[PDB]
Amino acid sequence: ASRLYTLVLVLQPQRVLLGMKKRAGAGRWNGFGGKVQEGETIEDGARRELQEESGLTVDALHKVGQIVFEFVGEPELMDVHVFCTDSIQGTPVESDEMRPCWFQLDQIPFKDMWPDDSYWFPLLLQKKKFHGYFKFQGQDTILDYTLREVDTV
Repeated sequence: ASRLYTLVLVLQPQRVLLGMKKRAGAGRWNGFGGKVQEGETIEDGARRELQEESGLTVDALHKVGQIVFEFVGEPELMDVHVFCTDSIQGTPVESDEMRPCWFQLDQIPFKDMWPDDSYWFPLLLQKKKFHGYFKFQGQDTILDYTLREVDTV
């Protein structure tokens, strides 16, 4: 029914790393992630995708949320497991696929991100954990959604 995905926010006390995809989600800033592979844990997939997409090596990951995405007329629900970290090693690498950039917390480019980010980023920035569901029509319109803070992701 649903397909496992990861999403990793490198969130430091004064800045967050985002990445701009050159070609799904192209032209938007987003966290780093993708599909989880066979025999791979969700956390291991999060570590892998962060390195593949940003060049960074993450030490400890922390689960901060789970977000299910529905795109009307698409059979697969995206079950996105959201992680946060402050302990990274390396420098963000720009590749032909991905352009990383640090943003000050007051300057997060919400107009150039997936529209769901405006809803749950304020929770992530105050260190709250959450479960969410977003129903999209196309890539730009949220038809409906639910979002609640949780003690256990």
